Amino acid sequence: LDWVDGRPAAELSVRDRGLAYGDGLFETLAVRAGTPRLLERHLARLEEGCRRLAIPLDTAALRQELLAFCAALGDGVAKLIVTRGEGLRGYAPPAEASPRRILSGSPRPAYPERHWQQGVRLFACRTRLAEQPLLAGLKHLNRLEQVLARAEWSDAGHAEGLMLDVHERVVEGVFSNLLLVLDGTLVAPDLRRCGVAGVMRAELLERAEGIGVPLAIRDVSMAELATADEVFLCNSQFGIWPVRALDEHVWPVGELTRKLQDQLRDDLDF
Amino acid sequence: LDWVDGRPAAELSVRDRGLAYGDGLFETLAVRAGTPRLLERHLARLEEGCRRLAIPLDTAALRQELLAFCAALGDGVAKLIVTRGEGLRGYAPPAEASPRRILSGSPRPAYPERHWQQGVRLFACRTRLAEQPLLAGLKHLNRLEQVLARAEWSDAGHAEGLMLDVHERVVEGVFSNLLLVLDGTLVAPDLRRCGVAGVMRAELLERAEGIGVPLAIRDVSMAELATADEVFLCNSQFGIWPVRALDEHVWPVGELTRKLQDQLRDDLDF
Ligand SMILES: *Cc1c(COP(=O)(O)O)cnc(C)c1O
Ligand SMILES: *Cc1c(COP(=O)(O)O)cnc(C)c1O
Ligand SMILES: [Cl-]
Ligand SMILES: [Cl-]
Ligand SMILES: [Cl-]
Repeated sequence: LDWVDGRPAAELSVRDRGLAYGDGLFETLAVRAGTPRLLERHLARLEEGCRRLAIPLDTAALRQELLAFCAALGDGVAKLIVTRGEGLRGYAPPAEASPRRILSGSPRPAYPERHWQQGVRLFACRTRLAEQPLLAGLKHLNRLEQVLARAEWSDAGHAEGLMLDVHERVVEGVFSNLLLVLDGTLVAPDLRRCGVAGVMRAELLERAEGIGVPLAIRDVSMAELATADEVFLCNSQFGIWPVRALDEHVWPVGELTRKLQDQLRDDLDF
Repeated sequence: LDWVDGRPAAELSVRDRGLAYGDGLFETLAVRAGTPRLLERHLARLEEGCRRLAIPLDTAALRQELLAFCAALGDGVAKLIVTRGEGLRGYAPPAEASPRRILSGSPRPAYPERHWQQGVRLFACRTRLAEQPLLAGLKHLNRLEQVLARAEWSDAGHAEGLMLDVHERVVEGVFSNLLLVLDGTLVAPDLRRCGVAGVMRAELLERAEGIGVPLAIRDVSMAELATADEVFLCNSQFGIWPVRALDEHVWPVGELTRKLQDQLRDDLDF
């Protein structure tokens, strides 16, 4: 399945701004029984990106179109890309821009359950996240940093990689967020300089507060990570992977990590 | 005129990685008398981008295809985008990717001669350039910082905007490079952390060195900019615009500036 602007289409104009400048946003939605999981959260992040990038998307008409696409897809993944649309001259956002809405469907990808069960080893990526507060948190199309980090390893012994910012602060994975427990306190790295504010990160923070777990969003150092009670990665496709190792560091699978897995599995079928 | 992979075509797959992640490079070439101006500088930049991003482009063949496209165009602008090509999974560059080669032709941009003759006033952009040494200097497709900066003004009284880095260093324009002259030295801001290494900037550094002007590449502060003897912007399309003002700062059109304009006029059809 591929749609452009709500009609079957597998191609778009070579003059699109999504292609020219990565001038756009994306969401990757798990689909079950014709409907997207965690729909509200995916929509909330897309809408906030459209606000901050001033892309005149009608997010209300989009929810309809997306719902119809997911019903046609039935089961798997729906990737939505919104671009600012056709480019006139150069960088200037055009005045009367019409955003392109591209929907592409795929099968559930093959995330191994053993990563959820036994946990994973992170690759210590050397590619750093640049600090850019105007784009921080948004799931925009400028993803060359993730492409470069992903390319640093190709083996099966590492399921994800650790991305630090240019001050070596601990930020996130290559395609997932990282959270850690420091004193029975659940700590999420602050994403106001770089990173992607994950839908699962937002979901788990709210669920942990629901159960009385003390939270903090703040800067986290490498030294703090090495001494953490437990560590895990999350995203809206695999849910939670406990982190067991990073270079010489090891961590056991933690109690809070297991409690949240059990909540995600029973409540939402992760 | 629009070609994809050397064949007339106005569309590309919605699954392309240039659209998904801005996983690619571009060159905007001025076409004069049936040929791309500064062709070897554009291809050197594109080649070095392909090396640093590991995009397996046959640059020798691309040269032939570009030459044929520019002869068909005759005069105007040929924009080349090269993308890593079709996207199988997520961020990982695919194993056996075939890059896409997109060529689009346009009329010359319409620039007032007054900008060349008398110079321009710069807008003082608030958008900063983040520091990412892996991407620095390359004319890659992750250009949302240029989109946001260009969005800061829409009036005809500012021809360009000055972009600083996140530590307030003077780096470049939104779509052109900045150079200064101090006590007879042509000084270029250092582009090792961010910015695009312009083909006109490279041309002018080599021209100035060729006539015995000493060069320096280094970090430039706002205070140093303010006390420069001459300031100008440069790019492959407009050539050179003397910088006459930035907020309250004022500069005359300088002697080395006008010498280099005369070279561009006499030697490169400007
Ligand atoms: C999507 C993404 C995340 C987190 O995603 P969710 O699926 O929204 O929880 C984290 N990092 C990067 C780089 C991403 O692209
Ligand atoms: C292209 C570009 C330049 C300079 O370009 P040339 O045309 O190569 O001389 C400077 N800055 C940005 C952001 C650019 O895109
Ligand atoms: Cl081919
Ligand atoms: Cl003025
Ligand atoms: Cl610092």
